[PDB]
Amino acid sequence: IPLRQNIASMKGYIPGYQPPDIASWIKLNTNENPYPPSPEVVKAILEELGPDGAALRIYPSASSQKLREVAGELYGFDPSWIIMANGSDEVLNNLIRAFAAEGEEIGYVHPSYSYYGTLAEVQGARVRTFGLTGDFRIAGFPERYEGKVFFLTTPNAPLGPSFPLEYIDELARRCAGMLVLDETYAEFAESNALELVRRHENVVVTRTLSKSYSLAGMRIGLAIARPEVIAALDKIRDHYNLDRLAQAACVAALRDQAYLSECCRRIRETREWFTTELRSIGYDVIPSQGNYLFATPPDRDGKRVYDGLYARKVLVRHFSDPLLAHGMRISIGTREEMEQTLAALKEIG
Amino acid sequence: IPLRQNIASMKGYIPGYQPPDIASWIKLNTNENPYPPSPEVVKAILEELGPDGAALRIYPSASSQKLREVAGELYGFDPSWIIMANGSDEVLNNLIRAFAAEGEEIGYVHPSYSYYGTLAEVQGARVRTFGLTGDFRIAGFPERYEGKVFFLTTPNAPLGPSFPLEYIDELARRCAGMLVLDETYAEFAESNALELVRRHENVVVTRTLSKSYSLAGMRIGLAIARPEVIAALDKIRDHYNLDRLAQAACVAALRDQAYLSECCRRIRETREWFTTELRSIGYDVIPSQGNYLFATPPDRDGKRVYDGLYARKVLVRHFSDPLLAHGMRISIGTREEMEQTLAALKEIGE
Ligand SMILES: [Mg+2]
Repeated sequence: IPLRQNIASMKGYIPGYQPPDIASWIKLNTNENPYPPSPEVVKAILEELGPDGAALRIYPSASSQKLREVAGELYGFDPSWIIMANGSDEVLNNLIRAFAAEGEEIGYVHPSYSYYGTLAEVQGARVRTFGLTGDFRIAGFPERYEGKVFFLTTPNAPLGPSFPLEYIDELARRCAGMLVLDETYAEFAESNALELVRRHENVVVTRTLSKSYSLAGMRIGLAIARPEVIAALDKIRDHYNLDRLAQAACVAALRDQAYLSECCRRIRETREWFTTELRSIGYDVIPSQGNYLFATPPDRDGKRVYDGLYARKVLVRHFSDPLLAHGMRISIGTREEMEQTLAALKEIG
Repeated sequence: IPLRQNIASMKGYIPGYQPPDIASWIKLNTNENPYPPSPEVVKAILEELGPDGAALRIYPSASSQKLREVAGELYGFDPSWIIMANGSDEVLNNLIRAFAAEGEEIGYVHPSYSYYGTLAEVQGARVRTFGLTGDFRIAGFPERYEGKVFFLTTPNAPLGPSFPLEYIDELARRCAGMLVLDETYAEFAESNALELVRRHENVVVTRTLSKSYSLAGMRIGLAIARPEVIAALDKIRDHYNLDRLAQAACVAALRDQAYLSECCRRIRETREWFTTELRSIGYDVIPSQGNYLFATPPDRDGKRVYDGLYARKVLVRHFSDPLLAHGMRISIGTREEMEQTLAALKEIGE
């Protein structure tokens, strides 16, 4: 039978290419953490699983309230300002379902997370994108944006820069609707915008454990917003959105801030070292606040270099988007992996 | 807060009541399996996790293709006719998003899974429910149902009976939109309706490992439908909807059919024994094809019995709905737990 027209017409999300066999590869294409999650996460999962996995026959916590209390203490927010999710894509999706009816508009920055658009298409919401200027400010933003939701990836991926808090504050005041600050990479930056959730009423911040907590293999994320917004999101989400092992992992991960800090320290160290090394062989590198770098070879032939890396079993991300085709987004792996990647880049020339 | 009107006005799903500390309780309120999952599942999870959880830093299989291949071999369907999900609620939700635009209608049986309505409310779809007749057929069903999606829980929960394949076939032919056969409890039944996915084009079957495979704490579900339907559902779901441990568990669970069969056999045996014992003390028990029973005491005071069980640390499910208030839905636990429950029921009856 007939699907909704928009569902029939839309094209599914197109991820970056990745070969099925990646065992013998240095994988730097999806911004995954180079280090394992906290040893406390492993213990927590094993302890929840038990000797025969009997605990898995019982439904998990629908509320994930214990996760909200731990997250609440970490960020300094009452638990009613927090909601857990099976990865942050879930909250992005539900924010659209909560605020944008079919036909209404949502917006975001080009380039950023193209999936914001895919989610809009499923809802039937219209999409409007805005580009960035040389000094990384939104170009052509109206006096007042009337879209129902605006998604700002901050720090911005794939480019890397963060937006000054005062500038995001301005954007919040100019948005008639909701401003969603996607802070997927904020743990790698020198600052974040959590304070804006308190300063305004239309600001929402999303976080995920996929990048900074080395749990991309698990789907754990959250959103921080005014209680009224969280209340609406709680009615929309599936009553059971996080399994028992994910809940055990989440609490352990958030509690081990020492490990998180050490991992982020090491990644930032490698990021800055690699930035200088790339520039030493003629590459243009955008200063980054995330766990990746957008680099452009001297000849601006990003695909040529991507092919050279692929031939050497090094996988990075290359965008066909004309705006980004000149370079590539390289995730920051272990220092050893980046030394090998640099060696390959030198051979490629 | 500028919320869509339907979102602002809707009431969030209201689950059955359950106390925080029930470690010393006999829990029979959410149809959870009384037995642990397959030992192969525990092994699979341990292997994927590894000694340091290093594998968890890498994203899972976005496609879950391996799971579809295993499920395909189990059910006799090409993998293109299958889609995996983080619990079947996810596929129920996406079926609504795929076929019912705001303002359009979806329907289901009263009583069944009220969450079908909650999901419809989020979408902004209208909801129409139909009651059942004495012979377990849908009362007042139109000659042709025009709703975009009709959800049929089969076996039906909370009542228990499965709808005969022949009758579901009739419903498929009478539905102008999609007919979704929620087979959450089919592994406990004598038969199922998988064949209808092949016979018709508008039929979809959902399954979950939450009840029959003892993995309610690791929500893994799936849907079987024509490739074109699966294709649409694949564009709607999040690219990463199942974690690495869940993918490991799913393959192991589906492959251990011996364990599944044994668990289902033990549950069916306890179910039938308990059914007989309840009738012997005056209860009316609807013949069930699931892992639960809808039982009504001789005095038709289900809430009194529920309260009596609660006082004795036995938790079942009681519905305030006038149609179901006289009885209760009792999940099937271990034989020992049901003997204790029977003893409690006899005392409450006296
Ligand atoms: Mg006594």
